[PDB]
Amino acid sequence: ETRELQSLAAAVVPSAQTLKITDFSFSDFELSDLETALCTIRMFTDLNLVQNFQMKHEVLCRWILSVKKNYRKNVAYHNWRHAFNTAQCMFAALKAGKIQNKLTDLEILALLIAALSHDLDHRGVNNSYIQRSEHPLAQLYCHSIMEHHHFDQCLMILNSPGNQILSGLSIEEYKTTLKIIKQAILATDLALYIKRRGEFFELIRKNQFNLEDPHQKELFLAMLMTACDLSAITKPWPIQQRIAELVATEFWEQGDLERTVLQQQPIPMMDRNKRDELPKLQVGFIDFVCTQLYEALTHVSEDCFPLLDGCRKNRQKWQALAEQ
Ligand SMILES: CCCc1nn(C)c2c(=O)[nH]c(-c3cc(S(=O)(=O)N4CCN(C)CC4)ccc3OCC)nc12
Ligand SMILES: [Mg+2]
Ligand SMILES: [Zn+2]
Repeated sequence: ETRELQSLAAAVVPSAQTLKITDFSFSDFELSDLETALCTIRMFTDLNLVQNFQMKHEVLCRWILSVKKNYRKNVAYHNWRHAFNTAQCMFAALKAGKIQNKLTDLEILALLIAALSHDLDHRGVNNSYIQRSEHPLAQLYCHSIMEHHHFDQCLMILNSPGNQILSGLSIEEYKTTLKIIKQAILATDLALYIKRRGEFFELIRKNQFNLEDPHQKELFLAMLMTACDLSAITKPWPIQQRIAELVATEFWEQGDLERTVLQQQPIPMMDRNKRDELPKLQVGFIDFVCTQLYEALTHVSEDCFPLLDGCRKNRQKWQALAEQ
């Protein structure tokens, strides 16, 4: 622990190119926990966030390890690896996808922090499950229960001694940054994505999209977050297939809880008896949620196409299995 920290602060950080983190095709699967922390340091560095905000090396390392530790290893999918991947998709969206110079430094700082923080202390279970099972977290919060908890955890970490990576900021810049972080985290609630999609899609469709407008900037950021959150849907096939079983593992565990705690029939997505239905379900997922989103991000930035390409290729593959 104090040893993992001394390991990390002493290590050489390889370049962005050596670590492959500018590729939309990036895979974490064969990296050690230590190597993922190294990648993260690089991400903060090449977005000019260490330089622009006076982050001490030792402090960023301690924060990165604090985050990593507050994810739950026993949770099939919503653990550190997902948080890390989400951040890597953000980093590629900013660098390879060229979103970077459409945003301010404060926004980028917020997004990257948010990407790594957005699922902190997840329990492998829904908002619905949390609500209906009367879990304590649903007395503190009445909408986006999990997402509000994730932000609270994030805030709690940014403010614990030795971990204050935002300390270089003025009271004004700090308040601004937290506000963006909160909105970014809240935006990773699929319900709120569905709720605001249509406005974003009409803006694109009528060629009225414009980042100069404060309201549209906010919207775009929310969309970006969803794009990164769902990004495993865009990876090469060996990766996507592997990641899908993890997500399914996580759902099936929830279905168990729903059968015993709530006494209801879990929905196919969530029933292990219909393990057979996974392909068809993934196709449905892609069609209803993902493709339209990556189609739009590609209108915002030509260079984000590889995300939509990846998504369409995974659709073909799942559809092939859906007919056996
Ligand atoms: C909170 C988890 C979001 C998510 N991440 N990832 C990687 C996936 C995924 O691969 N599949 C699904 C998924 C979504 C639907 S859904 O789009 O049909 N579902 C319908 C109802 N809405 C409200 C939510 C999504 C159905 C099946 C799924 O996976 C089974 C392996 N969700 C996620
Ligand atoms: Mg989430
Ligand atoms: Zn997530």
